[PDB]
Amino acid sequence: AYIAVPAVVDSRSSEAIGLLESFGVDAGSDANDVSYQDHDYVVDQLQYMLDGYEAGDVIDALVYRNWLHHSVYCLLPPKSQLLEYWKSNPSVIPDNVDRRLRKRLMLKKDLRKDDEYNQLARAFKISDVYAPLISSTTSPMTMIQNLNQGEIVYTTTDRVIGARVLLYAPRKYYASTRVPHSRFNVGTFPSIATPKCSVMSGVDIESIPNEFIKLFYQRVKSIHANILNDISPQIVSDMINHVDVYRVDVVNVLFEVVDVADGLRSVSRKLIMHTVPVCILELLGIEIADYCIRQEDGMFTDWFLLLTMLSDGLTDRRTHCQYLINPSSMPPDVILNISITGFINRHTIDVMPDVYDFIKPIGAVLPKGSFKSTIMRVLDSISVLGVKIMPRAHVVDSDEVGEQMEPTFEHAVMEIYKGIAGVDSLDDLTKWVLNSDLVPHDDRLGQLFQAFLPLAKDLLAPMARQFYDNSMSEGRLLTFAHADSELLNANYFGHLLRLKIPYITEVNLMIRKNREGGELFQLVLSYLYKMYATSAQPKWFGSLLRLLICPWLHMEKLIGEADPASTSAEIGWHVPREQLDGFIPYVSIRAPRLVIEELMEKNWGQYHAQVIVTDQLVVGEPRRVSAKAVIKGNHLPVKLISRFACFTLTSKYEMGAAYNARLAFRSD
Amino acid sequence: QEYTQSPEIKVPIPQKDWTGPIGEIRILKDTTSSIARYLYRTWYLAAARMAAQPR
Amino acid sequence: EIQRHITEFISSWQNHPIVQVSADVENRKTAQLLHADTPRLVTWDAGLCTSFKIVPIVPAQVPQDVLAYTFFTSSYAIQSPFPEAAVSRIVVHTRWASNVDFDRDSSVIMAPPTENNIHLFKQLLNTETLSVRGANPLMFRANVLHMLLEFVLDNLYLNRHTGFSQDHTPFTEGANLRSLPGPDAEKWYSIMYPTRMGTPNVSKICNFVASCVRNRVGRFDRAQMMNGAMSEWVDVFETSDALTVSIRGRWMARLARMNINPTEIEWALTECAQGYVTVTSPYAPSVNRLMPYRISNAERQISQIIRVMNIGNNATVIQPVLQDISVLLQRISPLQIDPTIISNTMSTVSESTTQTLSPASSILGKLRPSNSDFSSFRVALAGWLYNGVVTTVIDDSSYPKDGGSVTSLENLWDFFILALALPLTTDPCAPVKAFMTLANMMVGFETIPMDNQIYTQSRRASAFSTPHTWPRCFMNIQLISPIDAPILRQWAEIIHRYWPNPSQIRYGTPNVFGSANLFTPPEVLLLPIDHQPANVTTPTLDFTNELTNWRARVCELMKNLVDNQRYQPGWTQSLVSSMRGTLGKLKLIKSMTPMYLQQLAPVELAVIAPMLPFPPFQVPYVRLDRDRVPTMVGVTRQSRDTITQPALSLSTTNTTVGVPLALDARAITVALLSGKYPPDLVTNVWYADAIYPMYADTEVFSNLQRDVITCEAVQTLVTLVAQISETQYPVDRYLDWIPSLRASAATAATFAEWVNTSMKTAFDLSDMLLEPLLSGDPRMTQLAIQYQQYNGRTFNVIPEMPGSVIADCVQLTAEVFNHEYNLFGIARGDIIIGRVQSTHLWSPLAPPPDLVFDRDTPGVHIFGRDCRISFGMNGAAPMIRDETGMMVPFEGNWIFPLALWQMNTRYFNQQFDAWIKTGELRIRIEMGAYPYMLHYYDPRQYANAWNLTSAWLEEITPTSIPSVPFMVPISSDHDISSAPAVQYIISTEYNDRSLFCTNSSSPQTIAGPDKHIPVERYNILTNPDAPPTQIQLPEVVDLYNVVTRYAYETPPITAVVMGVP
Amino acid sequence: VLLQRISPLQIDPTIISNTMSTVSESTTQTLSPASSILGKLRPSNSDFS
Amino acid sequence: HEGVASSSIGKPFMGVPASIVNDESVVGVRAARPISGMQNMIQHLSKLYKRGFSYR
Amino acid sequence: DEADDATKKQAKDTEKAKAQVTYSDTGINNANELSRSGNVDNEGGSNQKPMSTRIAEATSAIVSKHPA
Repeated sequence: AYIAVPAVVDSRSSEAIGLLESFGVDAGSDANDVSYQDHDYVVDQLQYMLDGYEAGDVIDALVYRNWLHHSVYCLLPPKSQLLEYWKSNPSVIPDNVDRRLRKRLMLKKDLRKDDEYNQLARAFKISDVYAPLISSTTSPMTMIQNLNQGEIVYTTTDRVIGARVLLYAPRKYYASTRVPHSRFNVGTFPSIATPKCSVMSGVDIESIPNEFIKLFYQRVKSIHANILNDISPQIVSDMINHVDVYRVDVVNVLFEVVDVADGLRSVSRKLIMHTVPVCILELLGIEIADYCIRQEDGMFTDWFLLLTMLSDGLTDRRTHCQYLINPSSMPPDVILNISITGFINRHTIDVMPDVYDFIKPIGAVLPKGSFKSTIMRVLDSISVLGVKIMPRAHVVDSDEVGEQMEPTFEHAVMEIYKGIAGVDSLDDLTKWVLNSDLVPHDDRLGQLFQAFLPLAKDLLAPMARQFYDNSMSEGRLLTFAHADSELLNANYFGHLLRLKIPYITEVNLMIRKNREGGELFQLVLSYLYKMYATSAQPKWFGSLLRLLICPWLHMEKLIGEADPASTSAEIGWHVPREQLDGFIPYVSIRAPRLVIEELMEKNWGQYHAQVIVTDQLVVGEPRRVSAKAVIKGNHLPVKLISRFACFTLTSKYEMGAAYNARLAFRSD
Repeated sequence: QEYTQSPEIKVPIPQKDWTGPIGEIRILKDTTSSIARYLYRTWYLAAARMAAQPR
Repeated sequence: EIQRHITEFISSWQNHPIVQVSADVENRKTAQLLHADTPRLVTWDAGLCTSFKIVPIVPAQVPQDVLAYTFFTSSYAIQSPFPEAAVSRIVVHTRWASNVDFDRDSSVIMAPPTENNIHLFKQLLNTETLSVRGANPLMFRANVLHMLLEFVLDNLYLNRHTGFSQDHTPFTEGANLRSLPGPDAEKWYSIMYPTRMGTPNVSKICNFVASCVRNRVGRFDRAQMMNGAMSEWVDVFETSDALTVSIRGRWMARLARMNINPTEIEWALTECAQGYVTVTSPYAPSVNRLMPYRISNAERQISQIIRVMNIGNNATVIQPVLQDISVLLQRISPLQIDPTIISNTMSTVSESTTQTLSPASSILGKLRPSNSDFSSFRVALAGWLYNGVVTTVIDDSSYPKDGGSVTSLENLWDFFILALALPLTTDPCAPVKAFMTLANMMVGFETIPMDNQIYTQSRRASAFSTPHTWPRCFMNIQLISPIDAPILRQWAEIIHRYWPNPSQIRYGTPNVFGSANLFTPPEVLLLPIDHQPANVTTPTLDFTNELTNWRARVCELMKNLVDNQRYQPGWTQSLVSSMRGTLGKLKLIKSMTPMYLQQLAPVELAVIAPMLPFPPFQVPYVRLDRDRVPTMVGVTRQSRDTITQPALSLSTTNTTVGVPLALDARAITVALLSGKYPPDLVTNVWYADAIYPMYADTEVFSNLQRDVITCEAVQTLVTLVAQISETQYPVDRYLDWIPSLRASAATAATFAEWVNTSMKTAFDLSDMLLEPLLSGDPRMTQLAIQYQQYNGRTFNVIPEMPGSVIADCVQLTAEVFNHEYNLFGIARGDIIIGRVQSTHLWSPLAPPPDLVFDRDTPGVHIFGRDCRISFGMNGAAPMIRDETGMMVPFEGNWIFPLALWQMNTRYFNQQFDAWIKTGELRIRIEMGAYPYMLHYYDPRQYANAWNLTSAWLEEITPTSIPSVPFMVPISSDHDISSAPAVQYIISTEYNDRSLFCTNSSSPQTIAGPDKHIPVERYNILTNPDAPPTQIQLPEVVDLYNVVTRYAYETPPITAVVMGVP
Repeated sequence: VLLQRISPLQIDPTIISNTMSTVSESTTQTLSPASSILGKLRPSNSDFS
Repeated sequence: HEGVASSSIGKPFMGVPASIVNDESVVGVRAARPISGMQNMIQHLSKLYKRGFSYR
Repeated sequence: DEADDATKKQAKDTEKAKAQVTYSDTGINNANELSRSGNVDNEGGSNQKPMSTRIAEATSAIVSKHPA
């Protein structure tokens, strides 16, 4: 039997990962009948052959391939180097060539001037000696039938697909550079070749991570959709019957919105919720029964909030559109009770984003009405292995750059009404800009934005430059702010993560009390930030919290029982001499024993900086004093930490003049 | 000094005039009141007539 | 207060549109041409085939004093086919029991009627209403129609045959049970076969099972063909809704009509291959196969009309298609360019070096081969397939920028190049461009009568491109004179007599593939040039073709033109001698290209044309006749004003399609002058090598299954839109009794968008269905196409619309809904609001006929539009005005339309509610159709309904109403002591069809509504002489019949039709 | 302003845009008539004073 | 990225293969659409244009 | 695949990698080859569940316990 999954499979590591269990297939006996087939080389040959041909020819060739019938290529030297390989060691010559040319290959004479060997070599062609001989320009449909029929196939080019490629001659002759199957074979790239070939249902084409497997499966569903064999995970389970971090199992829940407000059951809305991690659902004990997501004052129950912030946005089931819930308790619609029905897919994603390359600060961009103080209070109370994940002591609020100025920016843009001709009061301005529907007019926003842009370009940007430079000097921090061009106009070093909450912000604006000015002014100001920013498609907020929280749970499952001394580590700057030993924390690491004993001998002595220590010790208990460190050369890459260890992202610099220190590793 | 300069756009493209993402590209809408639709038209027709060349 | 603006902001946030196309389409239009998403036709169902489930509502009083607990089968854990309860009702849930191979992302799921279900009746259009429990009464009909469409699109599967087993229990006489796959398959067998249980008690269930007939259990037929293989189809006696049995049977009949065998596939592929590629098929008793590919010609024609209407006046969506055919013909065609024919020529003739002019280097500076000519020549050759939509012309840069001059050899060579390159374009004005090029060359030498003074002789020849602009001297050859013009007279005669003639090749096959041409006869290709098949397969040079004759005549004119001294006295004998030398040698140059275009390239185009995503669309190649040049071609998609016939609407309601292409002349003429064969080739081996990798795809076989669903969707669209708006098609109307909106074009377009979204989310097609019709009004849509020649005569094609099984099943589901409306959550008639206080236990979903009054009841005041209210003074009673203009007090029996109360609710509440509660005022509110809820009460105790009734009367709004709350009692086993109950809302008709059984685990029902097991449903159980296949479909649903199952397999084509040579 | 607030008829340029699809081209030396008329009309959400 | 879509639909540019990214360009539908070579180059270049430039 | 395994045993028998005596890759198309299979039971159905499990579920669909 043949089954096709949406993952890169190998014969080696895919069983140690537990890949079918990671899709949800229950094969718990481990009767080792599911033999694997490595597909690294066919994915790489797919990568190489999408250079040369059309993807239509490529995929429609690759589909009709019996993966059970073993075959292998053997590519050749070029036509005027193959005779040179036949000249030395004349014993390795097939019996097909010519008795007139064999006698002329096998002799000892140098054949410098060729009077008839020239003719015998020019009239020679490879096509009458080696029978397949695919070509260089073969229209690669026929490659697959050539490999299905035979088992050794001769070729003269590199861009082939389907099997491994063995060399005919030794390596100095070129100018271009069996398997155990036990009847339940699984591995990607489906086949229409034989009955008993199956394709795994479950995960959508929309949510496949490799994008070449996703391109392939999009084509194999856009044609051939009637003749496939889609089977569920449970049908696969019935047919059967260096631990990595940053790879979570992930599902989507299928809840709905219900009221019991009159003592009667009544279903109102229909929702789905994408990419929630499995470990958090195992933590919270989430099951099918009726849940309530409000507690005692209208605020969400601090686990539903973590669930919604942890994943991406919602989606309606009837309209297939994006959905944003009402945070306010005032209904055109509210959600008081829900009921969770089922889980739909079980793929895996890389939690680590592509943009994260070096150890540098993180700049998050949110709109105004995001749940800032509440999400900070929730992430404050997490401490996995003795270390706090995201402390409050080095996270930067959005208005912290605005409150340090002496005309105190919000108070400065309260005074915008005097420049406008006919408003001459703040309450009259907030009445005039709006419609009395709270969607504003575009022309009032245009006039106020022309009045607002010199306040945000001149009187904000150099103060922001000084502030973010000071915050980069005193450690590696995480800066919440608004309107991402606030991070683009002011030259901000570090990562940039445009984010978006899954809730409606603009009603969240006017619920809060004792904020700055009237709430209508806060909402107008929020609209001005939103008009100010960009046109870039941001993200959802879920990726950053998945990165913050979900890798530490796998490390808690892994090394929750070993010793802190031999499974903890610490890295930072180190100055040799002693005057009135010096060490500043830079990053802390939790890892098992073998990973740290691999970490010790890496070349941590490449990077250097300038280290400045002042003498203002602070409220913390051990004898450590605040300091400053400014990196000079290159930045620390994350591969030089690991893929396997789990480190803290952001921290402070706490231990006078400059010192010119170099960083090193320390552990027990 | 010279790299800290940055343009100020008094009439930006309004946020309703962009569609959703295709990968990481949003499309400017046809029913757009902004002036950028002429730039969009010119660079569209230029890209199509460039890619249609056998050169 | 400011606190009320939050609701306005969130309402404006809820009012965003659901489906709107604001961005642009052409990137998807060209992808829709080249590669269409095939639909998901075959889907298997291994469960059981029903959609009506039986839910208990209130639990039975199983420990009771009057009867010991040892009577009931509850105490012994006996699994019952029907849920034991005090009151059981039947509700409708699609696929509650079916194990699905691939779901449709589609359901009709309803709660029991004690719970609310108003969201399913406010989900479609009611974006306006504020309350969560309100739905607009004027929009029930669109909700019900989309619900019926959703029900049908749920139940479009194929019943799969899975795995019998014989029992060893003596319940049945050795019957053959069916096993169905699942994690917990043990609880199903009680639900499946209700007649398997023994009969211990005098419960209603056991009375029914003892009344049943024994032998109708499980398997009773099978079709075995091969020893040791699966049976093909069986017939089983299992519980199954006859409605969804009929729907899946008609879907199976549709696919069985599409079924083909591989022998016809072999014959079709051989006839398309023209013998160049063989395929094989087995000759043995097969097991069975289901390959839905064959359709009729009407579906191909309708899909082709919709696709041509898709590609309109755009020229960048048709460009990748012609580029695709060029790159595809690149590998098929044997000839490549010979790089050195041109330079190996012109060394036979030479000149003196003393001259400064050189015709040979004029050639090699004029034409540049460069292999970029070659793809443009292949595009020009591919453009012959599509002349109705693309007219390939010559670019203006190929013209001599001045109109030319005969005294310049440069412009002489320009005239030669254009006179060679013009016959291969599909432009109908190529001969008049060829004539006017010479007439622009000869200005001042010879003058001709033109038409007017605008389009003169010295005007550039490019500008004509139209049969109105042809000069009259080219029509009437008498007008030009031999003394006045001897050159242009004979060049006119050369064009009139020696221009190439059209021909044909007969590609394709109409057996398996439907014929997809429109104005040409079925399966024919039209070509601008002649074709004669080759006699030999080792080709060699001959001169007996047509284009070398044309080249000879053009070169003979240029001989006569350069020969006379008065046209060019500037040349001495040497330069003119070299000129006519290279002229005559160029007349007798050798090339494989013109004889190739005669002999082999039409065979190639006939081979290519089946394996093609956009099949050919042609208008006739008129040679030189002015009265038959096609001036336009147009499609329609809407009837015009009031008229119905498409033959009358098509004359003025068409959209003209068509673009020019503007190729160049250098490319065509260099590929025409230089072309070689391989030095050793044989054509059967060469084409048999080159065509064999092409015939290993099923893209066109997926394309035919794509072309099914387009015609299916457009017929379903017109059938559904005709229910809410008056159209021209003779539709059948079943749902007039449900209220509906006075609908407009925006409402019809919105409803069509919802139907389109449902038709995509079922079948999983992701791109572009039914949108080329949505841009206009869909209330008068039609489909036709026509073209028109110069003389005013039109030719049209109006393809007939074929049958449509989804439209048939939706009409049948509405026919069933007319009687079984109570199961989908609807009551008919209207309600009567009035105080009733007694101890009687009758149900207000089936009232006694004493309380109900009609319009014909004497002394009943009917109120309408003519309604005002005047108060009372000094003890006088407040009065309201009759429709007939009479004052009445607040007494008696009244009749309201719903809209009167709905438009004047709050002023009527305050005046009327105190009189309904105590005084003798009974109001009948007419609304036709309404959803409902149910509240049960114990008849032992006091019960009042004024809270529910006054809540409903408060919640009636001008936009929406909530579900009507009824209050029926609970049927009891033993005798009970009565208690007074006060009711306010009763119905007007019988509505207890949703009820199933009262006290089903009990001997009898004394107090309350009584109903046994409905024996009119289970006719096959309760009637001994009734045949097994008998459905009482328009009246009842029967909940049980014989259903057939299938065990067909769906293999690919290339695993059956191999074709290994 | 009062006519605009009474009037049920809202003005929506998607009726022109979905019909025409502005960037169609033909005879690529200059513009197409569809692109010409949409560059001349500018169907867009603005005032209709 | 929109203008190059038609006449180069599947064929790749020099070195850069074809790919696929999902789209939400119509508010009702969400799908994965195949991407040509030059479109893919615009996809990779847009990340760099959005991020801004750092200077050593 | 029985013809593939027979051809593989034929190639293994007498000192080869390719076999002169093959059972697949015949020039004759026979797409209707029906060998016996464990997918089918005896009586015209599938063998997704085994027959003993089917009979056990069939007789466990009706049991009857003691009263309380």
